[PDB]
Amino acid sequence: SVKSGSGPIDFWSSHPGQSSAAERELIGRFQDRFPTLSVKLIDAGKDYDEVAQKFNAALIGTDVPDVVLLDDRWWFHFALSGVLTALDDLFGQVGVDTTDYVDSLLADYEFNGRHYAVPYARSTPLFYYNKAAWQQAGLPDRGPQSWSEFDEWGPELQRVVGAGRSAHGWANADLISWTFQGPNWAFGGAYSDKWTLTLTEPATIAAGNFYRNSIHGKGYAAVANDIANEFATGILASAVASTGSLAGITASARFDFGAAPLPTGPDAAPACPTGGAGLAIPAKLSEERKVNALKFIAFVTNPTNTAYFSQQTGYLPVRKSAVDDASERHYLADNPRARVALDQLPHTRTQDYARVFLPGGDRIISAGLESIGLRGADVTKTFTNIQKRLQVILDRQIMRKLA
Repeated sequence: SVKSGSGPIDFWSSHPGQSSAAERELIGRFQDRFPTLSVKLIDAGKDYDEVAQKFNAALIGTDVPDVVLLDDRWWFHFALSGVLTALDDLFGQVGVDTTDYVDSLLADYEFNGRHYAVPYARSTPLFYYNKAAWQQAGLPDRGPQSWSEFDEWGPELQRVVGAGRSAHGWANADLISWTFQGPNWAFGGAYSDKWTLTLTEPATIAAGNFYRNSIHGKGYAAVANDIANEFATGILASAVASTGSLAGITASARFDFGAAPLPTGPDAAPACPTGGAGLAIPAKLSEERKVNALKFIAFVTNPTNTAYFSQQTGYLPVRKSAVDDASERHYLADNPRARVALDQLPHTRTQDYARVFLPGGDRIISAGLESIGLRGADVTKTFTNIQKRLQVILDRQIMRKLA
């Protein structure tokens, strides 16, 4: 009934950020430290969706991975189905320094007081801005302090970029439910409060109208297809995009640009989500194999190793004390925008259940936001329709399984 025996630890990864070389290096370091264990790096897919399907298929038998890379949406799907190990007892047995993981990044995998993965390849949104546009618009050299301040800046930025360009680009349906989460929170909205959907609450509708008005009424914003590229080529004076896009923008931009944390809510309330993927251990392993799997996961996400992974890939270090790593200190001093991304980590918030735990919630919310953005759909009508659809899916797929 379970995967037992002494075969190598099977690590299923999609090699996010083209990271197979970095992963092989981490495996080498692991095998040096644990000379009785070996790890097999398996190319389990080109992306997180493919890894999830490969895992799903493997679940019929015992050729499951020992360690599997699951994204922000897929981990709960599997945890709820009972096929992942709750890690807390193992954390304490192996002596994992859990308080040294970035608070939000570990909390991302918590449900009902139990943790089902460890953060591995993590990102957040970041506010990118064109300094030449900022200067022409007479703005201070910083990101906006609030979304409402930015909205005031917008029309002047639109004047200075000219025809066929925009002051701000919003992501399209591939990322907008992720990036809009921040401004929604900043305005007191949310997609949900735990399992209770809140798309139709007044603060959320107001945030939706802020977004709609930026594109239509005032018009300084646009929906961007390839947002990182539209920013880097100068079509957009600013954009919220992933920290994962920082290296690409740096390599492509032929103008001076800044990176800023997203505006907070009132009293510096966190208004920035996290994103990416973590490492989980399937439930159908023998106890011995689970222990070995956690030794691997804990090792490759230790302070030295997460710093290394970050330097190689552009993902963020998942340990608080990685800032004290010598190589990391050097890296941060050479790369101040990497430091902006780092410094935002204590000011992040776990994602709304409607996006990450509710099947397709990210895609359905994104489609609605894209409809508001591209077609000027009404916010109240759109959010109301979406909430009804999400409620049906939540009650049919998730709520019964929670008993």
